[PDB]
Amino acid sequence: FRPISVFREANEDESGFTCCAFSARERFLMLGTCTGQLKLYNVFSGQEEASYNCHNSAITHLEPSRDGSLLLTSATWSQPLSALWGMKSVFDMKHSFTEDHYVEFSKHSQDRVIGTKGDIAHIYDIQTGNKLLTLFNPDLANNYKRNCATFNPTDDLVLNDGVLWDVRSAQAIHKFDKFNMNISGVFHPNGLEVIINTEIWDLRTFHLLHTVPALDQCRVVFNHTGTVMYGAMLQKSPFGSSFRTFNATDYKPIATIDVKRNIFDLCTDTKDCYLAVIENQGMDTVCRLYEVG
Ligand SMILES: NC(=O)C[C@H](NC(=O)c1c[nH]nc1-c1ccc(Cl)cc1F)c1ccc(F)c(Cl)c1
Repeated sequence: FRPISVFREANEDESGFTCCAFSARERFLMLGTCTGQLKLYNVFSGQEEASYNCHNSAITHLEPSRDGSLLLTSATWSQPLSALWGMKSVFDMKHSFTEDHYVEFSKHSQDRVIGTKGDIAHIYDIQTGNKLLTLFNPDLANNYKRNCATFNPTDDLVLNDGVLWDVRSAQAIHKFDKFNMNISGVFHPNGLEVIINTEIWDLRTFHLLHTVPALDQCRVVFNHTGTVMYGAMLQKSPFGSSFRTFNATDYKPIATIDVKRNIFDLCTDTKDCYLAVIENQGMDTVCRLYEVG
């Protein structure tokens, strides 16, 4: 990871970036701020191109749709906690998800949003904003403190609070047992495994496949080919001063990257040529751009 350059907030003594995503066509870097702004930076020039008032509290997380038309945001306090923005011609709010502190798009066909409110998952239609499903089974709850509900790659399944759901029947098919207080887990992009903190479970048989100690208290994101996994341990900054890369096929670590600055977020471009990391220089949180490669 070869550092290239830094994006900082123009017209501020201290930078206040909290999260990052590349635009679908990688023209711009979208940066959320601690004041609820979404700032667009030209990747080539480093220049701030727009600053949009999205929330009345710090933005925590962003997700652009693959087709470039939509953006999800989540914030910290107050209402709405999450929202869907149109990215075509005029930047505007399409819908709000008032109660949900985290939101993701569906994966295969991006026609749905999944939101999380504590132990509960909400699925919404993108066009209508209507709530299609509520997924919560009190007999299977793990009550994970940092629960984040997610679709699998085919959108047939959801993981919510370590419970596997069949979306089509809206029935719980399996509870993965609780071995940590915080992390609820994700689907591997390979479609075969679920990664819940340090445990790698077989999605089909539910048997334990691997123990991966380095993943304890980590959030993860994959490169776009699903060959490399990035993990950063939750701790103020959401993360510590390091992230680790892993071989996605065998969960063996590749590199340990200590930036010696607390991390707020990281993202890669669709081509995985670039890595952007929000790093505290101080709060003075800048976006450092790296060559991957
Ligand atoms: N943009 C992404 O998805 C990437 C992801 N970033 C977050 O999860 C992230 C950023 N701020 N806060 C959070 C956060 C923290 C806890 C939870 Cl429960 C849910 C969250 F969204 C991530 C993954 C691996 C990493 F190495 C790093 Cl540094 C970041």
